[PDB]
Amino acid sequence: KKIRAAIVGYGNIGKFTVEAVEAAEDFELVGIVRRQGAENKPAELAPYKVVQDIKELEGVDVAILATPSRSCKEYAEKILPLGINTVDSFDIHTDIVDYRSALMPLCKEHHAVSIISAGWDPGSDSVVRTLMQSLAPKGLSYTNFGPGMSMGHSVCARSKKGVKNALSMTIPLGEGIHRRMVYVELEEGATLDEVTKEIKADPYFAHDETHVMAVDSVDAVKDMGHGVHLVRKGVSGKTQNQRMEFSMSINNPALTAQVLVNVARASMHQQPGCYTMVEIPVIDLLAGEREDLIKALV
Amino acid sequence: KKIRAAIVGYGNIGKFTVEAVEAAEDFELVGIVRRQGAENKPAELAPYKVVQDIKELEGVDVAILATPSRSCKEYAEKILPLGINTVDSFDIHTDIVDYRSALMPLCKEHHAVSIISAGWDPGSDSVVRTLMQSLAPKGLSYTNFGPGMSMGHSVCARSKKGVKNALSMTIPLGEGIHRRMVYVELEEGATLDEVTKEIKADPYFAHDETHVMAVDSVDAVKDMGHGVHLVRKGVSGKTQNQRMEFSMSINNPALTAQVLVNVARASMHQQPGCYTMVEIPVIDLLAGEREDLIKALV
Repeated sequence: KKIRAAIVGYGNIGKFTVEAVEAAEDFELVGIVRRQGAENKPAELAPYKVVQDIKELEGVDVAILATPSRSCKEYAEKILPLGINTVDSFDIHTDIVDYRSALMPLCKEHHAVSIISAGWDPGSDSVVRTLMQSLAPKGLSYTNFGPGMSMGHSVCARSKKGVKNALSMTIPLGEGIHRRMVYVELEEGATLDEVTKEIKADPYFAHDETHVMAVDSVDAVKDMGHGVHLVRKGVSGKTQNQRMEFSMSINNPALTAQVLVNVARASMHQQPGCYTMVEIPVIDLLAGEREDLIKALV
Repeated sequence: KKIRAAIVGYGNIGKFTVEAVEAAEDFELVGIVRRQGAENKPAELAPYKVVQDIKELEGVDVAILATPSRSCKEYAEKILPLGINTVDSFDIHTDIVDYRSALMPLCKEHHAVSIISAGWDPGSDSVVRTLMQSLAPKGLSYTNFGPGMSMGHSVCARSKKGVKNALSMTIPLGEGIHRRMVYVELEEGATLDEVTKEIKADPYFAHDETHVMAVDSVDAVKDMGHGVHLVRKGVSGKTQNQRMEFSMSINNPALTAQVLVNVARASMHQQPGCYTMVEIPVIDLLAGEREDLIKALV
């Protein structure tokens, strides 16, 4: 009956994934997999087994990979041979086709399911974007992110000479165009002008309107709040000017965690293989009998 | 290669379905099925065979039912035994579970696919609504329709003593609450007060803020423009106040036709059985190979 889930990683996504699994009545949290295992166990993991390797856990249906994107394929290729399903929020848009092709034969060989790139973008937004395209298959779509923190752009800014700490905000200016507001703590003896020239030189910033401000504390300006505005204007049949929009004001990691739990659930109801979320019936994302959910939602 | 589609019915949906099939490069319009056949063939149906029964058409992969909702099950139960797939926009929310259970065994017996209730509501909106629920499975969803014409409420108003012609507008007041603006041509010797009391007495109007106005012409106030605002406010895991919204300003019949063509396409890629759109991967709604579509949209 209840789905037996393991969480691999305890970054922000991992913490919010525990909360998402705890809140889902149709789930059992078997344990959390950390490199450091049970050592210095956080207070909120008291009730759960914490281990160094997933083999130390018993009867795992699905592994939720709360790991960095660069680590997703490695952990998947290692957990699939155990006859265990994997879900991840792998967020490098350019690598998604290759990541899917790689896992596909491995997934089939081991009669197991991998659902990749299942955050809100990629993931949830990917579904809405695909539906919107279908409603008017001629015309233009735009994905407008924020205001919110960009982990990618934040890490990139942190890595530059003179930067002790950095937060990069993504701001939507519409039609897929973004403004970047970078807030930096300066390392002793570095100037704002130097750090600014170094940040704006990087491809991640050089093609976007970028503002770099110095601050006493980066932590004092952090907020996990984020958003999207998906816009489509186009043609149904030959009927012009069909307009549709989708928007979110959400907690970024909290939502990603909830979608990961949803695809963990969905993975139990697919034929073996690797899937993106646009290949998953949305009803499989929810708990309950198909008929009760169709009455409620269709 | 190209999908061979028949259109059953040539009301407004039927006209817009021809345009949607014409615009889809991966489709071939075999013919249109009218009660009256080819008899008074409209100018825009010149290039196409028009017949009284679908048996007169050859090599039909899928029948698009542009029929009234009360006629959908009848036409489906008659076209499935021919080994032909059916798609429809059956829009009676209360009957959808029973309509699905009825076709399921018939669909399986004849190795064929039925996709039911595939307009924008039910249908397209049903998908978004289901995704939004998944993003925050605790909290409240609302479906807010219009401004636009209600076929149901318009027919209901037309049927009342004193009403020569009627148009009922649906207006969204938020949180699933609607205002109804009914415009009537009065029959000889009937008063606004009489017609008003008769309209507001009907369950379709008695629980909604309703305004009835007299007009010289109902046709002079008609517009096929319609819309929706889907709202969800709820919890991801234990993280409160997750907000998301989906909106459309669309041509009503034009959109329904395009979704019907999309599920006609989707029906070619499912195991035999009856499906609502929340049971269909959104990628099957679009033309092209999965990899090209995943690169573009995920």
